[PDB]
Amino acid sequence: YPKKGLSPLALNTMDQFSSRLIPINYDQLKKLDAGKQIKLETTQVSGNF
Amino acid sequence: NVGYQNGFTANVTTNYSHTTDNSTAVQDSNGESWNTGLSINKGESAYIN
Repeated sequence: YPKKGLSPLALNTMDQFSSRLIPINYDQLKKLDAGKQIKLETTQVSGNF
Repeated sequence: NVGYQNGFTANVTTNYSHTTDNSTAVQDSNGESWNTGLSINKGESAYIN
């Protein structure tokens, strides 16, 4: 959506419309500090043709 | 202060004030006192006949 050579988007920018940030406690922070990694995962999109 | 309420909120308040004061007081007092006491002189301390 930002084409190749443009700047990326952002998430949960603080404005009139926004949402609360995503929190981590200590043990999940240590799990990220180990060799596990974060999955982005899409449920369902909505478009047109 | 900052906070989250339908998005970001921030407020910065300054404040100053000036008060004055004056007062009186009246204090009475009353009292009594007693005292007793002796004396003696060792050497020529009693007469006889």
